[PDB]
Amino acid sequence: QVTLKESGPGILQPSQTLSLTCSFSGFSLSTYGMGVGWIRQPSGKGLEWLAHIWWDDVKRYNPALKSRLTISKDTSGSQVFLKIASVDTSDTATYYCARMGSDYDVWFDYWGQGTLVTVSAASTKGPSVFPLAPSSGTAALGCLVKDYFPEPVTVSWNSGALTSGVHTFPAVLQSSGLYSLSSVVTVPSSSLGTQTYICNVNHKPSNTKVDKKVEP
Amino acid sequence: DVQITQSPSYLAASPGETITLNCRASKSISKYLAWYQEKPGKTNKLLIYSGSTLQSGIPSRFSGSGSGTDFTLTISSLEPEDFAMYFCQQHNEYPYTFGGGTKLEIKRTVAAPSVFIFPPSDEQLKSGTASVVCLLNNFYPREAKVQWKVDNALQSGNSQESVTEQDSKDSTYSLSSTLTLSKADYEKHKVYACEVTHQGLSSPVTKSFNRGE
Repeated sequence: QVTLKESGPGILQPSQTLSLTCSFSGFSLSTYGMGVGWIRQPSGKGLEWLAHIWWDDVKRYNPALKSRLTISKDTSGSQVFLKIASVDTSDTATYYCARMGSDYDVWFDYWGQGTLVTVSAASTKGPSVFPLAPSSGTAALGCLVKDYFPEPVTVSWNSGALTSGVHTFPAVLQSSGLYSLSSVVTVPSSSLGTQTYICNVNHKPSNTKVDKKVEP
Repeated sequence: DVQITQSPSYLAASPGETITLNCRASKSISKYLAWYQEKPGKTNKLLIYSGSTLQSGIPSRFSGSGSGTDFTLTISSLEPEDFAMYFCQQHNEYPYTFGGGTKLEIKRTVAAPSVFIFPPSDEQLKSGTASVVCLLNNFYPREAKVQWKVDNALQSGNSQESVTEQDSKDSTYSLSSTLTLSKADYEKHKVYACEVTHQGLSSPVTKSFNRGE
């Protein structure tokens, strides 16, 4: 059915142009009444509408941001793009695209999960993945994902085949200015001699993809 | 433009019960206010548009009401799954504005954490740092304290905590504490302990290990 997905740079220098893409399934912007909008959420602050575009190529912009925004779509209407010019640190936020559920009302029936953009002069650092080894019915194990920049990191267990009992914790900003997180799963102790547990770590700004086997 | 405020910003409520959230507009927005649900790892979900029309697929125990300047969302058979941030948006007047949100906590029975301590891996030691991790798994309520002791010395200023959002199935929290030492100080000390005080415990629980075991 209906899906949207945002893509962007993950990180960029102040005063550069932010270029964002929204790809979608289950609908087309060449269908009468369709729309896609861009919304953002700076860390800890509220959501903010930025722009939207309709099937007939009519656009609206946040007037406080208008001079900097450019929204567009392609001819077939299977993608929507956004450019924010001359970025500063107040453009650091999670960016969402969302479909408008009506031909004229500006409400968003489906959302992408958002992509994080960090405006920083700092350079990208890839994480190191360290085993959290089970010590001894039920045992805890996991992965420590240490010293990366910027956010985010994604962690899955056994390529997504293990989801029950998983806690992937909010990342913490260490005094070094690099983030560190833990992902943790509880499993039965008997499955330790039978089952292998692998944590899958992605860090897209460093192009880092690690699979880390975790053994007793 | 139109300022949207949500009150209260935070709410706690039991499964089975009915609560009502409030969304207020600074000017009149006629009837054009939508309500969304936000859960971790999940895409945002529209519940109500135009003040009170119930979006397809959304269970009838969600309803909305109100017009002009003030609006409400009422959720009737509260489930542990209803934990979320609930925010509203006016879709009447450009520029389109969002409320700050109301965080809904689900109440449940007290439950003590299972506690696990983790030594630094050997791989990590090779680079002059030692991370020691203490896990507090599946507890309720949120309030808990984690003390780090190295050879029975209270640590200060060298640990960091992180907590998960309420679990959608069982309503519990999980917490992670990381002690950071350099290799030098780590291989100087023997006993590493994490001490946990929680309401679901009759007295503080200490989990520990001995370096090089």
